[PDB]
Amino acid sequence: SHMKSRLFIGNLPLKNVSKEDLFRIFSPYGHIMQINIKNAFGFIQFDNPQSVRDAIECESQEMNFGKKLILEVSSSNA
Repeated sequence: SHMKSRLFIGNLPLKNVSKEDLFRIFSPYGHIMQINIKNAFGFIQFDNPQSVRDAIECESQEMNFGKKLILEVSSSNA
């Protein structure tokens, strides 16, 4: 009920990305606990693994922030 519930996001813009824009994109897949943006990647913590699978399935070919995002199930709990 916890494992595999975080979405890794790469290929974000170099310019600052709004957490509200990320929320708008990804909240339809499930409840979002955390949105964390780092220099070269970010993550979205959901509360269940199905949300992550669905986000990957549905958003991997979309242009979001002007990018085809790299989407994966994260192994991080940090």
